Amino acid sequence: QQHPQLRLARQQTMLERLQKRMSFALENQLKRTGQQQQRLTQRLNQQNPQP
Amino acid sequence: PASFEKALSELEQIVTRLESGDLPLEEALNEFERGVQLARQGQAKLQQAEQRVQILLSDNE
Repeated sequence: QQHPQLRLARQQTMLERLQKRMSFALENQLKRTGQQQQRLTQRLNQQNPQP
Repeated sequence: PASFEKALSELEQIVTRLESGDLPLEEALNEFERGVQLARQGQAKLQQAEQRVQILLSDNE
């Protein structure tokens, strides 16, 4: 009656929840700076001295 | 030596004094030589600036 299978299983589910936190956290931060650097480069190409 | 904007100021003041048409020929014509030096000198510098942007903007290797 005292086998540890039940407590092992909760840990796997519990660990998965944390991995999804990391990926959606980091994935979202990268896009924020991917988009922030695009706005500055957009402004820079508006100001070229060719004209 | 002179900046590019001072070149335009120099040519501007040459053309203005000349167009009143009130100078001796040996003076007015002698200054006409300088006018074509500034225009030919200034033009060349814009050849070098116009080309630098094209190499810098295009995906040059």
